[PDB]
Amino acid sequence: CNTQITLLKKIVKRVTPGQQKFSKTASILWLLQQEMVTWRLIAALYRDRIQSALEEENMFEIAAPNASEKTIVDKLFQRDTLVRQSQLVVDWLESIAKDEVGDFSDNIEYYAKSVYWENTLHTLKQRSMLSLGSSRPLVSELDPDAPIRQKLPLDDLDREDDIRLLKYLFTLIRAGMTDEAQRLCKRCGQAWRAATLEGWKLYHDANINGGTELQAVEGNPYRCVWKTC
Amino acid sequence: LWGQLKELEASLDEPNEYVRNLERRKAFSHWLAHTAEERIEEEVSLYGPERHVEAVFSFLTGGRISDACRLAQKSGDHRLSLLLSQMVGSQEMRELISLQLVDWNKLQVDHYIQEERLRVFCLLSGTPVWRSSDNRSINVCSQLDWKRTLAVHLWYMLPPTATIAQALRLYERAFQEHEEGEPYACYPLPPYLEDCSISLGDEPSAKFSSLQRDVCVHLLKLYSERQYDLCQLLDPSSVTPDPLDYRLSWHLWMVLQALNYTHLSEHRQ
Amino acid sequence: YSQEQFSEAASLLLSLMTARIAPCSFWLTLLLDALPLLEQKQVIFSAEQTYELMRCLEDRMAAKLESTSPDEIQKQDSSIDNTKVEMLRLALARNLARAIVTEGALQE
Amino acid sequence: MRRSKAEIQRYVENAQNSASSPREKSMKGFLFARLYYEAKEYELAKRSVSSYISVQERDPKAHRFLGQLFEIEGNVEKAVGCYKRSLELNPTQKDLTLRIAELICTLNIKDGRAEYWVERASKLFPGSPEIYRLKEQLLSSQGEAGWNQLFDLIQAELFARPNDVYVNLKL
Repeated sequence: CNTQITLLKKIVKRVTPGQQKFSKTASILWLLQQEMVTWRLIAALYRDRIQSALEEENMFEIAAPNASEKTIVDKLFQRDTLVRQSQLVVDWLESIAKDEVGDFSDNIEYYAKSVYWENTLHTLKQRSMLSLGSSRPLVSELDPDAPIRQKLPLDDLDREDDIRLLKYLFTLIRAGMTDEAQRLCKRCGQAWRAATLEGWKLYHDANINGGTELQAVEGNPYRCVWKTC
Repeated sequence: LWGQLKELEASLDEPNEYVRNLERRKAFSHWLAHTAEERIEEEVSLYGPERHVEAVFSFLTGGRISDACRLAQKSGDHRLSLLLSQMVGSQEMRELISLQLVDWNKLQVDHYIQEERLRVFCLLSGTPVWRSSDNRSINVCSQLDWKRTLAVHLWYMLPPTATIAQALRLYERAFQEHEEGEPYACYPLPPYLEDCSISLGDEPSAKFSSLQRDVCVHLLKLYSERQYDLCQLLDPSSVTPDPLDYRLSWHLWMVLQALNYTHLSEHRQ
Repeated sequence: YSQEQFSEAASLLLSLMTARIAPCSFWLTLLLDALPLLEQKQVIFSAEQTYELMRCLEDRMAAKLESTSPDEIQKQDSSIDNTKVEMLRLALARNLARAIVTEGALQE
Repeated sequence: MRRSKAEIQRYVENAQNSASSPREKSMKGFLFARLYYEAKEYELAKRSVSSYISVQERDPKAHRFLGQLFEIEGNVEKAVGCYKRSLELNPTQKDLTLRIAELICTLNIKDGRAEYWVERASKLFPGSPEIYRLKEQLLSSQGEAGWNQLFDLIQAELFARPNDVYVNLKL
């Protein structure tokens, strides 16, 4: 399916928009894409169902009362077929969105300014140097909460740049590409937002059971507070 | 330093020296946080809603990161609140703040930032003294008593595996004159001398040899160095303005003898 | 008040406030001077008299809201006055509760 | 966010209404002075720090901050007076000795105080380029006796710093 989809995509891209012959070919291209992703779904779910039916002979180990959140969830995904199959449907839908994101990653590099709110920062610096009259009141502080706390707008260019960035961050998260969303946040000078995107990680301390080598502690021990925020 | 810890009694096995040192470091960290509590509540009450950054700094210098985060959030400083929420247990975050400070200095953007705010970033980066592009020295320890200064060295300047003796040695270098920088920490004076504005006029090295240290610093030295001089530790002048008040010195000697310290001369006994 | 004639003092003070002869700037001080008489074990101010004092306190608060242009609600003299006002509210509420009980017990 | 004058004043009024004694009001005066300075309200900052100094006369930080307020107003003689008082209370402030020397040379180079403060600064910061400039300014005013001393100063600074373009141009 993917070989033929790639061929049909090359054909559709080479043609000027508006010939009725290529609307049918574009419909068939979409239907073959739907066939390809349906085979991927069938492979994922039936592989799990068959494997699960072979493993039901083993008594699942109960989590110790001092188990990390990561260990509790790892045991849930082993025991619970509904949670595991629902996550395979998520992973499948994230894979489709990833196939659509394509080379559009490269176009954002042309618009990612090296500094957060560069235009608002410029306008604030210029106001500090020249008492010239009647420009729209803008935020006085450059923390992400300043627009909300002060109820003052950003520069219109910085507001447009943030709306674009947030739409793309949502597309990367919808594609399961959370690490690339965090890298993009760091590249755009929004390292604070990259840190907010890390707070979902389940708490794990590999050292609780006295291993021979010290391993790094992972995740947020206050994940519930972060989730409420 | 020496008492029974409930956390060390909960284990049926002889606790490894590393675990003992970690639980002792936590007990000492709790002691430091409690000693600063009355003064931090006074300072935070004085700063009001307008000086929320100074009140946030005051909570950070007492190890109350959660209350610093809540205060920053209530004041509308959501960026500072987010930053503070990430400080518990990440060395990578400290290194990123250090890089951010270096980049602000290289770009000469640091001179537009409030000094109190730069002081919070300096504390979070684990840098005790920062030189701004304007040649202004931002000293994190300049408004701190010796106890909070030592606490900042234990919590922010050292790794979470560092011993009490490493924190004490780093603090001792902070108030000693060295070829590499000006002293940035206060000298550990007894509390009856803490409010004496001893104007350290232009010759400090000959005056520190005459200035008595707080008894708590002498105990921290004795804990770090088993052969530390007991004559200075048991001097009434380390505790009280009255040189005839032997109350604490005598009871400390009985406890130190119970701990098997025996190196006090018979004449001094 | 110095001669411990509290009933007569209370009546005069109330008369001074209700006669609107007192400068508005002096109303807080007058109310504060009523505070010791309001907190006495014996009900000196009747329920009616207490309502009047409450009215005077409200009139002032209303007068302050009309004189303050929205650009001077930010300098450090609003906190002490607010504390004094809260103290007065509490004292007036307590006296009112006592006076209603005492006046009601006499009518039964 | 810069706090508005009205926000600072409401905070000061609330902080003054909560204080039990006139002494306790004045003890908060240094914080109020810093808030007024961040608002560029230098006159209110001066009143607030002066009210603090009348209760805490031995605080070097308050005298230093009052000197900075007078310096921003161009009142160099009052600034120098406040800085001298701060330096008397805490002699560890080496930077203040240099700033006093700079301010005195800017006000009047013919002031016999200038030589004392520049020589006191020279002992604290041996080979500072700023101290060389202050010594050059003093000696340039003294005619022929100044010429020989300026020549000796330039030779000493070129011995310490042979690659200084400015000192080489002056020679």
